[PDB]
Amino acid sequence: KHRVTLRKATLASLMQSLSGESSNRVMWNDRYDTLLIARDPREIKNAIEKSVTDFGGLENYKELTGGADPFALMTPVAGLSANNIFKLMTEKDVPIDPTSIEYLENTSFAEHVNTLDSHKNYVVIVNDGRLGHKFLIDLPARTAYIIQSDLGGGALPAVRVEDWISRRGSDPVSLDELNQLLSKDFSKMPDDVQTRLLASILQIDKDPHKVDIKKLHLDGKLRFASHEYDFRQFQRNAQYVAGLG
Amino acid sequence: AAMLIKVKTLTGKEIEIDIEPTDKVERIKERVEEKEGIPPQQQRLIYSGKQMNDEKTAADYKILGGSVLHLVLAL
Repeated sequence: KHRVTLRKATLASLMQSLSGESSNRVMWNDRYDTLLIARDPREIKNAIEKSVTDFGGLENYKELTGGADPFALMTPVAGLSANNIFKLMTEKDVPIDPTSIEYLENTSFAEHVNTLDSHKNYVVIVNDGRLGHKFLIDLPARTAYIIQSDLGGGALPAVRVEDWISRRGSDPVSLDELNQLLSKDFSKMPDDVQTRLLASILQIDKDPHKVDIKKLHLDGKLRFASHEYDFRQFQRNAQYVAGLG
Repeated sequence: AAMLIKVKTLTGKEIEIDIEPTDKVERIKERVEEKEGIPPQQQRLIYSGKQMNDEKTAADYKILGGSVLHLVLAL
């Protein structure tokens, strides 16, 4: 239980580095068929600069995007944080493309995690169609943590990943509660049970009152897939991103 | 009548989607999701400077072959 402090330090160090232009663009880039650590801060900026030329300069490109400056330091919506942190955690020498992974559609999450080598770290990538949400469950070698951010347009309020990591990143989640939330039956549980699991697991202040279950899609699919990872690899990927200066 | 549209992100990353004028916006988001791994509710899908109505169609926004929709993945 001094690996928990390593893990916290790595995330902390990672999130703080994102104030750097180069780190920011390398973390959240959306080329997925290539290694995270193969990302080149300056190719990326050239491709940004090309698309701002293509669209009549920055002021015009901004109107087209409804205000979004592509050069700015960003923080990602849920899918983009999910995809990229997934890559950072799981990559060594083979690209992993979170965009083409095979999901479980008819497995129960509890039935899935019982299947896992307790001697390995896993990360689970949850595509939750009830919440319209995508997020990570880190299962280090059982103990669970959530990695996520959120646009804010569904049952859960907006959250920046930097802030999520800061408050929640190193705060273990109840597996039982995870079993319940990632149930097919979750859709059918009582209001107050749904809002409490969502609060407990997914809301930065563990506050039920900031959950709105009217925006749940009761017929949403819940998809997940796991992938083992070497902690040292994760640390290393995060050292490259963080070291970009 | 089939048409190829471009969806371009803030990174300049481009994808081509072959659509029809009758296809709904929600549908276009789902197929972006096939490609990019973003849940439709997590997408800010933008054409002519504004976000698009999920129940409205591509024809509703006068989208044509070659039209570029902007996918912004930032808060």
